[PDB]
Amino acid sequence: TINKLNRISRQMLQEMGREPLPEELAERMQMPEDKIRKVLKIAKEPISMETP
Amino acid sequence: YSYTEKKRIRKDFGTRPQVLDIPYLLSIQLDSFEKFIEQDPEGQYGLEAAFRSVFPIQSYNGNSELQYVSYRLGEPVFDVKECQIRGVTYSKPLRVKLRLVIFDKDAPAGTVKDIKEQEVYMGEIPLMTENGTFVINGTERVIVSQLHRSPGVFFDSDKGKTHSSGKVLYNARIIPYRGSWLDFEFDPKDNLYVRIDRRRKLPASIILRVLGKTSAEILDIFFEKVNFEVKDQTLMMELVPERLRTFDIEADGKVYVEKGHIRQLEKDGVNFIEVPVEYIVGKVSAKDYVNEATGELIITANQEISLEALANLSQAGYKKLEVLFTNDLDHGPFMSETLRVDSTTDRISALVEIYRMMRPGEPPTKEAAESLFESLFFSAERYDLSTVGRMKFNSSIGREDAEEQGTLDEVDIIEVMKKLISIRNGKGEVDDIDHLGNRRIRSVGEMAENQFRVGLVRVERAVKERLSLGDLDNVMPQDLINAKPISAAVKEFFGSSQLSQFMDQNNPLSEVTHKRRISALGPGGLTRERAGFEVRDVHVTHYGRLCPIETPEGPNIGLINSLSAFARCNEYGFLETPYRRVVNGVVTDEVDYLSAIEEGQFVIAQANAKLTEEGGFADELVTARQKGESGLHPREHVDYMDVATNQVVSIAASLIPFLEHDDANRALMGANMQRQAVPTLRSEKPLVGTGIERNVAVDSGVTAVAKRGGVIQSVDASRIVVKVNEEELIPGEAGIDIYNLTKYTRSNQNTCINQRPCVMPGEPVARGDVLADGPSTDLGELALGQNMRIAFMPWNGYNFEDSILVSERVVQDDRFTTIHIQELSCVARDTKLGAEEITADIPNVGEAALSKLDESGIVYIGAEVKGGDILVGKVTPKGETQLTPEEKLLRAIFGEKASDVKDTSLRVPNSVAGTVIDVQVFTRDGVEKDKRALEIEQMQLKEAKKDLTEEFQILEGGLLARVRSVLLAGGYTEAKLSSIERKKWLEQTLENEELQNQLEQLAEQYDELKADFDKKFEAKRRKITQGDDLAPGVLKIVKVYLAVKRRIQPGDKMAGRHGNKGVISKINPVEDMPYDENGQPVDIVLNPLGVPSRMNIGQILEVHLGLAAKGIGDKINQMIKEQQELAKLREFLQKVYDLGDTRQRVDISELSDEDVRTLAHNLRAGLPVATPVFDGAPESSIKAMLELADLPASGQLTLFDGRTGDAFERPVTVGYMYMLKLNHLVDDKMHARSTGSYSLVTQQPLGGKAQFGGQRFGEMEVWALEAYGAAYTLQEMLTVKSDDVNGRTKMYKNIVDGNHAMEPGMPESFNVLLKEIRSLGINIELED
Repeated sequence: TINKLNRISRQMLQEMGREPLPEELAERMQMPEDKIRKVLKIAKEPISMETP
Repeated sequence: YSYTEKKRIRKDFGTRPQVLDIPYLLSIQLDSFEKFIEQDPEGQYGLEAAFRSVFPIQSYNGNSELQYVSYRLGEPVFDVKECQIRGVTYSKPLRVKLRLVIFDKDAPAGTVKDIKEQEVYMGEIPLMTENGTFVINGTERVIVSQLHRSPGVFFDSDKGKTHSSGKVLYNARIIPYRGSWLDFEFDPKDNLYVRIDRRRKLPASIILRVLGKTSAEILDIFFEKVNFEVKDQTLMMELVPERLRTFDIEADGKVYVEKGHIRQLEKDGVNFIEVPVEYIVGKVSAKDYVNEATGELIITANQEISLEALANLSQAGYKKLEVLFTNDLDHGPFMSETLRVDSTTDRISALVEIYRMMRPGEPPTKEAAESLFESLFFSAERYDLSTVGRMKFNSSIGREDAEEQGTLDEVDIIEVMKKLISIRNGKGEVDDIDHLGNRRIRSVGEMAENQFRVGLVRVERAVKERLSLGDLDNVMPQDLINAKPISAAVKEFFGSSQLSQFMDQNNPLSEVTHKRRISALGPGGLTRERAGFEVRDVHVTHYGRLCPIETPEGPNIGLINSLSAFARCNEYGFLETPYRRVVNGVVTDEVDYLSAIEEGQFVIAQANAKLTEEGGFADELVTARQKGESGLHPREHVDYMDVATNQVVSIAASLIPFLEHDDANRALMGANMQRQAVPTLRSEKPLVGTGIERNVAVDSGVTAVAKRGGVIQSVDASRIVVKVNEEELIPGEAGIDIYNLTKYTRSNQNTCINQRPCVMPGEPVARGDVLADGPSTDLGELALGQNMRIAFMPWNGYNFEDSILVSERVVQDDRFTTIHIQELSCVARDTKLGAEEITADIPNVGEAALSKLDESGIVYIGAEVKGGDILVGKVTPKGETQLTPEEKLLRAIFGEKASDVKDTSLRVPNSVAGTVIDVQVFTRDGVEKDKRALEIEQMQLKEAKKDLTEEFQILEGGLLARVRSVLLAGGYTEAKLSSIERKKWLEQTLENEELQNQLEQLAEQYDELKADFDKKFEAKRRKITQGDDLAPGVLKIVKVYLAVKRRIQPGDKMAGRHGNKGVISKINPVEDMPYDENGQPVDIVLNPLGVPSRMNIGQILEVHLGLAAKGIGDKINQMIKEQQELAKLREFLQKVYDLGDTRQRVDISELSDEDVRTLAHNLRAGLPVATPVFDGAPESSIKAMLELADLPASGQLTLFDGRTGDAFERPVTVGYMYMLKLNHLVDDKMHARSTGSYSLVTQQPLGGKAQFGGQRFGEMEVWALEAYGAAYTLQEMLTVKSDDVNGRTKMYKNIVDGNHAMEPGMPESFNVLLKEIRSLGINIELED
């Protein structure tokens, strides 16, 4: 789901020229916008406790 | 004189005419970015250069390729201001035209089967603001230039500090812009070795072999040959005359000395010399000699000839033998001995050994070795000796070809070897590593290009991978590339780079100095624990290029420098300085920019050189400099002169008056300290200045400068509308200019940015005139501090060390009061339990704390708040909490229980009191807008429409004025026109075609005006209404801006411009401070003891000159108050401006009466004087100014003690000094903590004021306590104050119980220690 969201947001960005808003991404995925926001916020890799 | 300068003319004490005006101070940024962004039709700079360096992208098979055509930048979605408001990067879209060309497999290679044109988005490129800054993530940042080493070859030596003996060892190092390094060293055994990327040493004959050089070829290249023949059964020396100048010499007619000058006998000239056989024994063969009959090698190249070998070639019939030249002074056998220790004998073995040293532990194959050596230095993809690197390389070897080459070759390497061998021999010298022709400047354009090229290569790898598949029938160019790595690279450079720094914004000088800063640190530069003393010193080539004064005092000394006043960067990145030409003995107006290399040859005169009326020098011998050494040179041998007296120093040092009387240490401190000054409520000019302030103020961008001249139609504290002149108007333009002024906007250092109008309605203004003054600006002049009355004496110990005694009148007059604006943000997020809500229903808080919030839960605009007050109310859902039984009982007794939500609201920090000046609400797209956000949206839309309608009104007034001017070319009566109502003008009916056509034209123009106004307002509403791109999980953000007035108090730091800093110790009452005979008290008392030992004498001279200037101002004030005649006012002003033999000719006779009144009014508070650095006012001029004002010629008055009335026993130096309020305030540095937060792992108190942390008791403190013997205090600090979890709670309870006893235990840090040591598989434990 994350990978194919990345690819669809890829294609939309390259076709319109700007970062696609979650509403248009949900429209292209045929999935609810709440699910799109859940996927987008799911888990970015934890930052290290030694970052200067 | 311009209108802004005519309002207050500063008296100039300089004596040397200025022939070149100082250049624009922010050129180093704008020029570099223009190079980066502007289209380059020749393709050496910027985006075009990167695109041509990566493209065309060729598939490995050859099926198809992607080619670049052109690029363009789109229009920004937002401008600078709203980019700052929302918090987004100010940038432009990158659109590149690419063609996918697909070849035909059946057809021969190179046949264009198909083409596909398309425009592709390649990322977002950040833009430079007009002031040389970037707006990244809503913050202003400056990217500082880097001082690195120029690409090419450097020849160095160890200076005899490595081997046991001296034995100075020489090495050569080649460094490209991109690629691998190469090194060639000499060992203490006089053999030459090669290093590739700093790994194991090699014989260094390998590379020549790789290129295909036989041992004979190497010997031919690296040595000269001496010949031998067998002539008439005799040994036959081919004599070279220069060589001869221990045996008997032939040519019996001209016998030379035998076994015991040369030129006299060599004059005749003979070609026959006989030498003994033993002279051959020591020689080394230069060729490989083969015998056809034997089929073997009789003698090898680089082999010592022996008697048996001589006999062998004698029988072989060979009569000519050539051997190598070898001496101990001029020529050396170094390369031959190098060949002897070389085990390789062929090219394949050479590549094998190079591979083994490159990749140890890998099976070497011929193809892999060939690919590795080709890619190391002779591949365009992995090696690039750039244009600057190529020219430096060519100049080093003296090669005059291959200017556009980017890779090495046989010629380059062999010339490098030849130069290194030559320097070993004695001819040639090593290179200077700090010499500014050897170090290069790399600016924002170059590193932006570099990072863009990195991202482009990142794209190109995947594009090549995709193109190689083959299925390309339905692919477009926009489906092949990957914009996100490019965006990642540019945002890496603009957001996380060491050189992309938070903008210094204390004052305009801080901005200008930050933009003109050169750092040797950063990527590709120096590290601070690996940079020695030599790089930190002032090289002799810094003259006019890097300021020798301005550098940070601390670990970074010498590594961060400031551009000089007239310094410039040439097209290759090397600093150059202007000089005046000297022709026919006269010093001309023509200027030439010289680099470090060029400067050494000529003899350059100083700006202090005396000159005659004819343009030449007066003295027969003039003080000049050549090859970095100063001396006395004849007048006829001088080739250049300096253009200005501030050419050596930076801008901050150029702002220090009487700099030549200050030691370099205190000048350094003063230059560093002028950038920490905080702007005050009222900005005051410096009475004693240098004449540079106008340039800094205008070029900083803080002021509002007129783009076109005209008359100021409308003035208001936020707007200036100017009507442009007729002569300078563009055809078909509105004719009017609008300037919106920044009002009370927070800076990066939480200071105040305010622009105040300095014009009148109707005042004539020209181009370049200042209309509004920004922070620390007064009528277009930089104003960093205030003019303060100063007495130099001790006062009862209150100015002990560097302490400052300040009068109460200074605090009353609010002279050093500052406005500080602070940002506070409350973010309502989405959590597991529920959504955090912004509301006014705050549990456990009464109506006393809800007075200042509105219905939506946000404070009102203009609310005076103090510490602990609630700004924005927020409640967060909370889960079930275990109630202790003895609180369940209390719930039972009194039944109140309201704990559904927890109060997490934004509160004013402690010891912070101020006024709410602005509140902004950002709501996620799809979240309900509360009442307050709707109110902000409505007011924003109303203000936007009001401003747009106001513009329309004023520009339509200008346009209709121009139309009226067009009609008045004939001239009629417009009363008839006004007889018909304005709208009814569109209702007229015309039957004549001539009039009807004009009527239709006017109707169409009116329709177009309506359409454009509607489009503009629709776009503005779209921008206002769109939802914010809040972070994932964030529902709402509210931002509150607090304005705090800070008054001076003890503990604050004050300073002048001469390194004299101090801390205010007392605010003395006015009746206790020293006063003169007229009853006027001093304002600040400074300690004289700090002057003599620090050798900063410019401050005494500044004090005396300020006394004189204030006296002259008092005279003007008096002459205005008594309403004296204008003739005597003019006479006094002319007498004042004619004092001294200066370069300034101010003629009051050419100023109008109103102009004279304005000038006299602006001189009421003192006469501003300019004393340029190294061209300043002498003692005699200062004393003459003092006598003009009827003040003592010594600058010392008689002062009386306010406490007693008794006169002091000695006269005291009293004058006026420009003081600054540095951004080291006791409000931001006072901190205290009893008990607060603790660390997660170490369970120790946090660190810092923001975390309410605790002070650190370091190792040296523990040593001090051990030396005292205070065991119990030390145990308290170790255990019950830091990390004994139970002990610290017990200590708190005991103190509350009034017991004052502790029960120390084991620190948690020791338990963590034990756990990690056990995790390292080591049994560590405690025995009982």
